[PDB]
Amino acid sequence: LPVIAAPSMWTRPQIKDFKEKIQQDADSVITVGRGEVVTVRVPTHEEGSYLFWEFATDNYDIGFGVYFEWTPLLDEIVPVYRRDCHEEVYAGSHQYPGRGVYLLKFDNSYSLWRSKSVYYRVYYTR
Amino acid sequence: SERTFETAPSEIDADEVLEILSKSKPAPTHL
Ligand SMILES: OC[C@H]1O[C@@H](O)[C@H](O)[C@@H](O)[C@@H]1O
Repeated sequence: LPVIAAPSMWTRPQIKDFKEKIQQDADSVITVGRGEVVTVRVPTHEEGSYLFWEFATDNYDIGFGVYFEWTPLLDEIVPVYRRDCHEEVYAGSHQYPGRGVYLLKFDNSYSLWRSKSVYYRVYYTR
Repeated sequence: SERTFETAPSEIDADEVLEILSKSKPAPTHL
């Protein structure tokens, strides 16, 4: 049965340069609302081998995780937990297990009063 | 409350990866 590769995750403090570079596009910023969970669907590129991602927030932490959708069959890649991505930039990677759709979960379901501003980029490698 | 939308992944070079990871340190994946 198909085996899933373990993901990798990193952090870097160059958070201001990141955001400032992101804000130069509108389609790269998300405003997760109070009690809301936003799922970003990222299809595997036909000529790609790895997924790569970056993300950060302003002022507050947020829940982050990753799933892989087959094509409704799901594989848990990165378990959902709160990350201090308001202090640093979280990057990560995962080898494509096949053709499908990655589900990047930005989970703010636990927040009663705080909305979360999310800057993010998703990629693929040849 | 829930939301969902799609985003096309951009191509990332090797030097792009190096540029990012040269500044980064490992973080927990699975806690
Ligand atoms: O203010 C402290 C906590 O309040 C919550 O509403 C926020 O979502 C958390 O990021 C924060 O750790």
